[PDB]
Amino acid sequence: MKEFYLTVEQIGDSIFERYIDSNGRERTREVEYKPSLFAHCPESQATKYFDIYGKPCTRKLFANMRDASQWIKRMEDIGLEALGMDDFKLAYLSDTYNYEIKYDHTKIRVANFDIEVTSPDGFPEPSQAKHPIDAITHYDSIDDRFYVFDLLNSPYGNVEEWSIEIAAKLQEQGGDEVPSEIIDKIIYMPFDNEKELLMEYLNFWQQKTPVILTGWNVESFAIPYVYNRIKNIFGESTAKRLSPHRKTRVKVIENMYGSREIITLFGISVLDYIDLYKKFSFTNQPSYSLDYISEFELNVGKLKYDGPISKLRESNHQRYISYNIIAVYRVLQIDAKRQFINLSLDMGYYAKIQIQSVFSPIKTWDAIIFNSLKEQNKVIPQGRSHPVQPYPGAFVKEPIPNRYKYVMSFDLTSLYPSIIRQVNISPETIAGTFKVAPLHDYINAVAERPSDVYSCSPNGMMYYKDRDGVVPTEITKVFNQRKEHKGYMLAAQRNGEIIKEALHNPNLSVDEPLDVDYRFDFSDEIKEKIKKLSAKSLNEMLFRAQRTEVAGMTAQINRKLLINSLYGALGNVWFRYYDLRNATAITTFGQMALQWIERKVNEYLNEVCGTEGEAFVLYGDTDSIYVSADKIIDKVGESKFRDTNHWVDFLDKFARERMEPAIDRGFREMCEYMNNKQHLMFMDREAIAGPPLGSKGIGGFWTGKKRYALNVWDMEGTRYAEPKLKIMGLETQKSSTPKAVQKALKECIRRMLQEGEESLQEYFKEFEKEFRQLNYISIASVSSANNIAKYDVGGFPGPKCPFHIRGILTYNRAIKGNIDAPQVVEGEKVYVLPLREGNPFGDKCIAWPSGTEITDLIKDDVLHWMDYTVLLEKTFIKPLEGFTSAAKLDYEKKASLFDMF
DNA sequence: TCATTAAGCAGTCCGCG
DNA sequence: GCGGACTGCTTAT
Ligand SMILES: Nc1ncnc2c1ncn2[C@H]1C[C@H](O)[C@@H](COP(=O)(O)OP(=O)(O)OP(=O)(O)O)O1
Ligand SMILES: [Ca+2]
Ligand SMILES: [Ca+2]
Ligand SMILES: [Ca+2]
Ligand SMILES: [Ca+2]
Ligand SMILES: [Ca+2]
Ligand SMILES: [Ca+2]
Ligand SMILES: [Ca+2]
Repeated sequence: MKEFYLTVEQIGDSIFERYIDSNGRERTREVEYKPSLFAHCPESQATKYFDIYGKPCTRKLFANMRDASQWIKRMEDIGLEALGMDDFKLAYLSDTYNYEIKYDHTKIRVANFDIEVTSPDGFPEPSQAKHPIDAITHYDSIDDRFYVFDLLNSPYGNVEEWSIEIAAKLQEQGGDEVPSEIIDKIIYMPFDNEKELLMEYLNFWQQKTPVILTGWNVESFAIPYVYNRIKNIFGESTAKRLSPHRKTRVKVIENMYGSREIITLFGISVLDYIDLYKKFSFTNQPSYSLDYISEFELNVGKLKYDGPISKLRESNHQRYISYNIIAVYRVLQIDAKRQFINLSLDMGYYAKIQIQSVFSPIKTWDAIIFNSLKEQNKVIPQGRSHPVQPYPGAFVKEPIPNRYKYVMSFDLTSLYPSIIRQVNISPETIAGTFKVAPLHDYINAVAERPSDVYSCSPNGMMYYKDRDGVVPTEITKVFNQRKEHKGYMLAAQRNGEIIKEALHNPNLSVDEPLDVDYRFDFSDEIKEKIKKLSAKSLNEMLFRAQRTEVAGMTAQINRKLLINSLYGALGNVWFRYYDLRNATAITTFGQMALQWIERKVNEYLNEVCGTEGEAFVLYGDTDSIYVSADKIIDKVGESKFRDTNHWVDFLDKFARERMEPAIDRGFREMCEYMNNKQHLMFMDREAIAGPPLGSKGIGGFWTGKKRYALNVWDMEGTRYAEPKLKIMGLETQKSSTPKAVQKALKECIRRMLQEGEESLQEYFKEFEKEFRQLNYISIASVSSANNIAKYDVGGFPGPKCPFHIRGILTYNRAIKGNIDAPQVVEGEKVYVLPLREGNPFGDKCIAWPSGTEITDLIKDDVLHWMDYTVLLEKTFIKPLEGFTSAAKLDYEKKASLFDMF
């Protein structure tokens, strides 16, 4: 096989590399890598190295990396550009792996671990590590085994061995329901003292040294705790054995309002799964406890135990250990679904970076671009210092608040990366500037043509047309990869809808799910077989289809994220190719493009309907437009349609055969106007929305910018078995909104869009009557909790104290003295509830850590003093009044003349 | 929450005769 | 009460 790196580090004048050799063996080497950097040199000197602007460079070969680093400094002292890759390990990887890396994940040791620490006096601080580690579960991807290190003897209690037999039993038998598919994969090791446990763990670690190290909060808790505990017990040199190169560093993580300390293990790639989840999942969750995320992702039930976690080991050690094993497994189950490890390896090896650098699009793109240029013997510029400056973004149209019955939306494919490619926007393709007219003048095609030579953006920037810049070239490659995975995702989605239809008529038989690739549209034969399957098989197939769709979603949306972040990096001062001219050239071009096509679509439709000045485009945001289709439907007349699917077909056909060609013509004209390199403005029909045929549903509504709801029948070629609510920005979509209120508001919207005013009034009336029964957690608001200290004045709200912070302070007084009650953690999330006048807490609200039950001694008081009236008005009625006043509907029946009888 | 602009709403503080 | 100046937080893109 072709070799690939596993990890790479720089330690002084040495590169330390762990790699897979041509035989599949993991190896490690120390290499005295001699880096090269570059300086400009006279034109009259023969060279093969040129900077990105075509200026000649001389290569400087250094005896060692420290010499290269010192040279960079002296070049700053002289005031001359020191060119080339200054991150020497990236240069090492580029020299060592000078081909497209083909990796084999089955050779990469992925470790997933979790530790338990019994602590009576509150949260066990990883920097102190004053309490024994009493359980470690460490899953190894190469062995496919869960290694369980169990401490039987502690200052906090001596316990019996964990029993695998009881762990396997159902909870109804007194067991722990450890999933049977992992029972045989458990290797259990009990220890009668902590020192031998940790010593054996380190020997184990040495034998099976993680390459990828993951788990849940392992970077902030598990790793620093293990490291510091071993340090406290044995000394530093022993703790450093967690690094295969025996080097570690306490790294300070600086945010906006303070800092925390992580341990950097040289030669390990730490990908904390919480951090992967936050970056790649595209969710915002009310809580990030493993129980909460597990329930959300896998629909598995919460890990149930009596009493505090600090008493679980002594009271029920059996369950203590089993829950530790399950926690590690749940992360593996999340990854099996979401596939973020796979994604990280894909991206990491593509860019030729340390795998942990996938969190940084700036680092990722710096390495892609460097490797690309190096192939042509071109030399990257030195990174420079820049002040942070604001710059303009996307255009968002102000919509008229209203109901909108029939809506068809159109959308530009991967807009900003398409703009980069169309205009040819790159650091080295800048050709000059032109005198800019007001944007309006370009939108309306009255401004002078910017250039007859160069490719232009309406911000005044001109670009070369003779050859692609490195940014357009490299963005296209990832764009094309994305397209492939998006294809699989959509096929899987369309396949899901076929199964859902079939499920309406399941066959009474015993059979099996079909062995099929869900990434490809089902053949006619597969469709025929599906129509004969039982519910059991169909549901299994549905689960598999939806799993395939999720996998495709991960692959496509995060490739989209990486390419959009290249645009974003152009506006980040730390990016090597930071340039606000280029960042603004993209956004301004986008502003023109959207408003240009709004004008074109209006003109086209006014033409077909024989009108003038009618506004068909009701809304747009960045890259997409929403067109009122009422007049199109009215032109054939509703009574002419057989069913809903009939007008959806008609609108689908009108969009594809009439509107898309007109939209294309508009954009091709715009391309010529800006003299762009290549026409890449591809705007296709996105959504078809409207009420069910012959219903009183309103179909859709806008309340404002970034706030709307549509009843969608077809989305990007997926024809849904059941209409799907597309709701953007409204309270149903916000993590801050109580769970039960999201649900209620969503049902209110469903009724508005599908059934109409009367149905909405029925539901509202019932919700208002019953809501006081809802579980307190489900009706709690959620908020992140920053700067608690800032607003804490002697335990009371200081000036300008936010409502949620006030709640936390109330909570802190209620639990005062109690080290055992959960503390609210700065920067994490809290549930928030209002409190009625004259309550014992002495304030108008209380807040406690999210994803948790509030502590028992104050729970009964919270439940007794909860202000349901304020809760209802703030979270439910206020937003609903916003939806209904926009839609010109009443959520409560107005009095009529019929009330006389 | 270490990690690539537009614009909405909640809430504080305070003016608005 | 609302709405502007402002902080805080959270979405859409
Ligand atoms: N997370 C982000 N970071 C930077 N720019 C973004 C981000 N999300 C969106 N944008 C910008 C760049 C996008 O091209 C543009 C419109 O985004 P969006 O509507 O999500 O889809 P898209 O047009 O980029 O891709 P698609 O092909 O899926 O439509 O807005
Ligand atoms: Ca735990
Ligand atoms: Ca788009
Ligand atoms: Ca699209
Ligand atoms: Ca059937
Ligand atoms: Ca869009
Ligand atoms: Ca098209
Ligand atoms: Ca009480």
